[PDB]
Amino acid sequence: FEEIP
Amino acid sequence: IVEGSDAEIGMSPWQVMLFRKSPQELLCGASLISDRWVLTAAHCLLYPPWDKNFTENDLLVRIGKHSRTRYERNIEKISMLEKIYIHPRYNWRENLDRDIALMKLKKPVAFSDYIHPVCLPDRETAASLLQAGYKGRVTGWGNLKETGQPSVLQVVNLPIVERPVCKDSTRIRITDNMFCAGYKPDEGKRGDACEGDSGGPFVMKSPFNNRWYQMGIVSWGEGCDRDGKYGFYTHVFRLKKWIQKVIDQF
Amino acid sequence: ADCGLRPLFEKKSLEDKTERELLESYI
Ligand SMILES: NC(=[NH2+])c1ccc([C@H]2[C@H]3C(=O)N(Cc4ccc(F)cc4)C(=O)[C@H]3[C@@H]3CCCN32)cc1
Ligand SMILES: [Ca+2]
Ligand code: NA
Repeated sequence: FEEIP
Repeated sequence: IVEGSDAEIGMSPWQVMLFRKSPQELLCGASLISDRWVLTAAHCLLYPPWDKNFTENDLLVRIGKHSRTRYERNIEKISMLEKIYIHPRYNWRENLDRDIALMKLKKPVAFSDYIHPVCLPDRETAASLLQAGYKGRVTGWGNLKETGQPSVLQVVNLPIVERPVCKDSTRIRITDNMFCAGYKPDEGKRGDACEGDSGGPFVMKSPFNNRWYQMGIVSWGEGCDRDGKYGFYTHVFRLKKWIQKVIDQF
Repeated sequence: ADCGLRPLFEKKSLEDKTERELLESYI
């Protein structure tokens, strides 16, 4: 998963 | 979703991804029913046999998504949970009877082209649509096979199955709060929900008013897309009094 | 009041690729 804010 | 296909952009705007904070992972599917309430399966939040007991701070709700792994900037909305409500008579000990839970969001989510609520059925909706042979639609970012993961949201249409057939396919006790769906071996077509898709919606489009209604919640199955097995779903209308009670009170 | 009507489909009278399969099953 791409990192979230 | 096994044997399904890529969803179209905005095809299921009520689709919600339940995302675990640490480690970061897909926990389950869910659905948007108002700007502040999200519906899912109780087993996504509470399942003692596997030491699963999530609290509000353990996860996030991601709405408006299409890509499974990407952070969809300017499109998805990430929401925190204020409170989780699990059906008080959810039977996790035996057969997942009453597999339903609600989550209230900390703040209302703004609707958009990619974020919009699904309707919940009333008694007439259920009587009209919950018939053997009538097809519903299941969506999710879960496994593509029982034994990888999709790049984007998957969709599959599946027929509701006669209750005797559902009953005869398993040793588990089926209740009135469940229905099953899927193709039979002799039908040729395939498809089922799988790990990662549970808690997600089984929806149907009313041919009377052209609106989508969430008739079920992905609840359980034995394996995924196995011949002679069917996916089981929580019967949303049968549990609607509980849904209304929770929303009316909180 | 607007539940179940998708902005990119029902709201603009566009149909998705497989919704007709559902309609055909509602005999
Ligand atoms: N093939 C399907 N349609 C399908 C649908 C849902 C699931 C679910 C739940 C699921 O099936 N189970 C196992 C189960 C089955 C019957 C019971 F009476 C009790 C428990 C779970 O614990 C849930 C789990 C959580 C990860 C995915 N898997 C598995 C397969
Ligand atoms: Ca049986
Ligand atoms: Na099957």
